[PDB]
Amino acid sequence: MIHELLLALSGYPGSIFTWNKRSGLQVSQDFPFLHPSETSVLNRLCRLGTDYIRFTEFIEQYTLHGIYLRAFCTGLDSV
Amino acid sequence: DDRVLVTETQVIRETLWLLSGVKKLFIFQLIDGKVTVRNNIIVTHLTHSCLRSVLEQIAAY
Repeated sequence: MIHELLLALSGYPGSIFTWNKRSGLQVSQDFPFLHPSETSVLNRLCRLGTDYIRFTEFIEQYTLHGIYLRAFCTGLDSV
Repeated sequence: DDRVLVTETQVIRETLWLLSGVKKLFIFQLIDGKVTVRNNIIVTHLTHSCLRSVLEQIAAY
């Protein structure tokens, strides 16, 4: 599940971590193997994944035009 | 009156989460921005009331 999460925080969503076009990354529902108290910290953890996905989607899309927008995304990957 | 009869080590793990600042915990269920201990928690020892006492202090934290 660890390596499962470390991909979800990379930009690849799966069955455990569903993806929604409006809200963002979030856990699907309760899982028997894991505890029912963790279902919160992950949701607190995904508030970060949603940022990286919405980042890289915009970075690729390049969207508006102009060099100063191209370079901004070019630098946005460095930080 | 029924009670959940939680184990002992489980409490410390829950207490650590309260210290962390996470919400939605099986213990210390807040209602109005004020964390508050549940009512059915009991250990084999500690007569069901001292537990409500010791947790009440950590809740204040």
